Amino acid sequence: LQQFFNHHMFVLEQEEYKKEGIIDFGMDLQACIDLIEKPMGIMSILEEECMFPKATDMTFKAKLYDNHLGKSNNFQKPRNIKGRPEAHFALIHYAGTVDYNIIGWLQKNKDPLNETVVDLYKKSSLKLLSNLFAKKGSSFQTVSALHRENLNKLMTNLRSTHPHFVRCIIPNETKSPGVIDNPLVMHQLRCNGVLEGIRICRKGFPNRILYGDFRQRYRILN
Amino acid sequence: RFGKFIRIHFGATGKLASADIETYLLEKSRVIFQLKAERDYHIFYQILSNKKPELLDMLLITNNPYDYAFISQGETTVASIDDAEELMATDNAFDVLGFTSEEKNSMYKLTGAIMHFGNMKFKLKQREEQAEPDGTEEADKSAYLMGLNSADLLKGLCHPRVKVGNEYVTKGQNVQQVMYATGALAKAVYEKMFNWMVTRINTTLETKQPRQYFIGVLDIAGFEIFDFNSFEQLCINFTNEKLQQFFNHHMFVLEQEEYKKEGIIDFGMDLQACIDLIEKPMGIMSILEEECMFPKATDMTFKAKLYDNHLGKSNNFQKPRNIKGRPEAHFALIHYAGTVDYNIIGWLQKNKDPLNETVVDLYKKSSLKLLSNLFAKKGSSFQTVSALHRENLNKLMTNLRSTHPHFVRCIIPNETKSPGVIDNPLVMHQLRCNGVLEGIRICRKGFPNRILYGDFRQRYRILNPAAIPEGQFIDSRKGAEKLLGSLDIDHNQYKFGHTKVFFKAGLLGLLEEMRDERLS
Amino acid sequence: TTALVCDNGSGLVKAGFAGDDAPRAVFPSIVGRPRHQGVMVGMGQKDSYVGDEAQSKRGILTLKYPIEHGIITNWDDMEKIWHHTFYNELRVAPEEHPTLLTEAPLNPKANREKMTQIMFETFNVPAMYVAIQAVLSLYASGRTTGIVLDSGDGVTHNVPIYEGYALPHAIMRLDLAGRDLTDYLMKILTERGYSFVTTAEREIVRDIKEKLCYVALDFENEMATAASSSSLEKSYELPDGQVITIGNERFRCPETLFQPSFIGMESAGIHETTYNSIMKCDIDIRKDLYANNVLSGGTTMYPGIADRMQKEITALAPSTMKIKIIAPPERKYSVWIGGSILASLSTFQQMWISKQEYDEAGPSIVHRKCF
Ligand SMILES: Nc1ncnc2c1ncn2[C@@H]1O[C@H](COP(=O)(O)OP(=O)(O)O)[C@@H](O)[C@H]1O
Ligand SMILES: [Mg+2]
Repeated sequence: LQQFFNHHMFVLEQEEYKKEGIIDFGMDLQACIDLIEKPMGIMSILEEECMFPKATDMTFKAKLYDNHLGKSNNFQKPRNIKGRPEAHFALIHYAGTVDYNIIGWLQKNKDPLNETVVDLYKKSSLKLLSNLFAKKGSSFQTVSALHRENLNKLMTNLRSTHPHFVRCIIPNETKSPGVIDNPLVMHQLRCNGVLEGIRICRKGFPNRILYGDFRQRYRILN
Repeated sequence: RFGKFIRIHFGATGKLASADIETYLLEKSRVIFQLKAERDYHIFYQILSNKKPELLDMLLITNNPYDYAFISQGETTVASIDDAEELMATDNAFDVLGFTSEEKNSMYKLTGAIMHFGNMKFKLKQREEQAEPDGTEEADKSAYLMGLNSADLLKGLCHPRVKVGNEYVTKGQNVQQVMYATGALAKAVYEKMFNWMVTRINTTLETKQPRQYFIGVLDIAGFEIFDFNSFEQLCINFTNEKLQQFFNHHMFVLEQEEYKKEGIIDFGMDLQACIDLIEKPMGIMSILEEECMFPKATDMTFKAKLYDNHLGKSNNFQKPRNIKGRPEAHFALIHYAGTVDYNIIGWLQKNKDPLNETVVDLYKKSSLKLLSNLFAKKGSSFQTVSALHRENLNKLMTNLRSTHPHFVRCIIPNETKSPGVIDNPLVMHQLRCNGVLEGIRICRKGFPNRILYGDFRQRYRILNPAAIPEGQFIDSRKGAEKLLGSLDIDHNQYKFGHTKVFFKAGLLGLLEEMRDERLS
Repeated sequence: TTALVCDNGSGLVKAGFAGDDAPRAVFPSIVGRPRHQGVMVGMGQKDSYVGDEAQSKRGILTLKYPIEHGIITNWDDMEKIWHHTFYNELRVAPEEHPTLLTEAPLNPKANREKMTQIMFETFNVPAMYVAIQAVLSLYASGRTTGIVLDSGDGVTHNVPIYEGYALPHAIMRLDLAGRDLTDYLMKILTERGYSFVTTAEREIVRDIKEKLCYVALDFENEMATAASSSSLEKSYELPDGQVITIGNERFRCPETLFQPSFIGMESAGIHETTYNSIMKCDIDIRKDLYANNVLSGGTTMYPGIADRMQKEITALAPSTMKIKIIAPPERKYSVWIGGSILASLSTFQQMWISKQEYDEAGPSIVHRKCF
């Protein structure tokens, strides 16, 4: 979604800069998606890691360190501060260095759709008869794969539209007057992607001043 | 011997909620090693008393303090104390409190379980080193008293099994290390039982009010200077030394606050060097700890090493003068109480705490209270009384640095609970042993004479006035500047401020030697 | 801080913190490259299996020892052994930890200096030390005096120490040790019919050596017994089956410690290099050395080497002199445990070779006042 924001800002900022006569910003995020979406990426390595006979989660971390430690700039070893329980790899997203825990991804990644039980779901006299009514992945389709397809379908639904973003944040734990706790607003500054669109416009010229506006206020300068 | 710490816990806006205790520094060597002018803790003497015969039948005790090895190195009994009165205290506290009735049996089971440890011979095998108990009657009585097995205790004391890599290996021992093991397990289980009992009394003392922001009150033993200052006495002396170190910094922040209010080296450094001699590595507690690790290091070798490392190298450390026929003195530390000698002999035996691990496993397996009591690594086989003193004192310190002190001193008049026959050696000795004379002399290095300007004019304008009396017609800062401009006193003697004026110790008697010339 | 008492070893590597009974990480010092291809794709196997991970995958590896006889012969392997030791077995970064290494007597100077280069340059230890592997087994044994017999897996050295002063001249170093005994048991199990040429079963026959072998009290009497009787024919189960029945090849492997003429070693046994090491000392300190003969090292853990050693060293000594052998049942790890005594001493804090003391004087700082 933030990747759609960066291109969508770049086309508008490009429109004003071509009106005035004055690398894409989405590339700033693209590498992280390059680490995640593309084959030989972390979701793909997690998907194919299941297919092996005896591949445990420790073998999966060994394979991620085999493929991406130093090969890709986003992927980096996890520092653990303040007594986190365990951290196994870190991705510097647009929010920054974000660790992860491998343990148990191979159990939750799997979605083997048992076909004959789906046939018995069709045969049963209930709502399910109406609910459950080159092939790909009859025995090996994973939560990462349907996440990839549903996210691509949301994307191609969203690339056919024109966005108008709204952000919305909570003050603190209490539905309260002005006792706003700045760790929460500084954290949801980066988690909502607000600080990103703050810093993307800084790489161009954000100071958009009119000439007569520069003369009614800042001719006083010199 | 130990320290009390009674937190009277409050609420949010000062309403008494609860109270808890967490005692510090129960002396292990006091349990094992007793000086002839000293005694053990009272519980063993209570069971040795014939006040309750059911414990004597129960614990297989021979009615005699002289008989047992723990209770014969020291004194059996002294005047002004009665053992049946001590048991009269404990059965009153044991009959009604928060606990059940079985633990009243269990605590006595553990004390009389300590008693049968040390009598075991642990004879050396022929042409070997491993000490085999062949005289196994008394540790059999122990294993009946605890609930441990009879043979497993003897095998575990004789052959401690340790974990290497994955697979266990046993080591042997000699007679010496197994005697330090059978003392070390006793002192460890006694201190953990006593801390457990502090938690059991804490279960009674805690009530379900919301506990917040305690105003807790600690008690501790006094910095005591005998003719036989030993490592036991070092365990008191360095503790109260560190408490006095907290006092010097705590005075310095307050005196700094008033002197920065008025506009006028740290004092803790005055004590720091002594702690530098004791706490820091290559210090006397550290040299005593590493002295044990050598193969053949006796106490004479330890004194030779202390003289090698600190004679002249550190200003505190100095050779012991012996006056008035002290028995023997081996090194002297000028503490805040002054030159304090010490006796090396026997520190290496009482310093040791080798916690025998497989016997702790058998302590876990036994069906008693102990199953609940005894349930990068450091010092599995080399942990010492000095090390746990260092850690418990540091934990008391970081408990105490999170608080704000308000000191109370309390002294005895003399030996008799008496009217005014106070014997001045005792008050002069507890003047320095309580650290009172230190805080007396620390404030003297600044300006202690804290006099207000109008207070300097209502009383000491009489010293050198003008031709007109007081009247309150000059502002009191200038009304005292008019005074000090004619007292013939140099600038280095006083320091001028804003709200008050201060003077060095030795001036408010100079404010009356010429005033008696005025009042002649 | 805490100091790590490492031990390079020769067939086992033990590493633990100063302040423990036993070392926290004991594993063989092997580095195995995989010989075969790997038809399964995506398995992601490493180019170098090291340590105890390479003890479970032995039937596919070419196991190599980076320490042949005391000396490190391949440093690119020994760096992997140390890296696996700190990062995987102990899981501590050595940046904030001193490190006590233990190196045998009479090693090459370049071995000790190169070891110091690998410790300061690569791992960046703040202050390491290199201590003599026989003296630490005198710390652990609780003796101030006495000849110590550190029969390691790699090399066997008979250092004497009197009143804490080691005697440099009397130190006897013998190449014959547990590795060469394992090669000789590979040599004499072929005499029965069970072939062992692949180094992967080097760990099989050594395990036989751990279980079955024992030093016999007499040799010609036991060779007169095992050739006629069958009470010594003891079997063993290999990891596939075909249980093997070792008879007179049982006490004949560890006898090569006492008869080096079995494998063409010129020298006398370690029951006589001990005696030549005591006779090399002065003729007044010998009385404490005959009483305080220490045994240490994994190779000394045979059942009955403390009685055969005492029988032979009593047969060589003057018979009016008391013979006692101090061998606690932690013979193998006694080189480490005294190291856990060594780095835990407060007086040892001046002995560390600091990095500031290293960079001023280069790698030759080890043979100066700091050792
Ligand atoms: N219980 C045992 N009985 C006989 N031989 C043993 C035993 N344990 C170890 N060894 C032999 O001793 C060697 C391992 O001992 P160790 O002292 O750890 O060697 P290193 O010091 O070189 O690591 C191996 O060659 C092994 O076969
Ligand atoms: Mg060794």
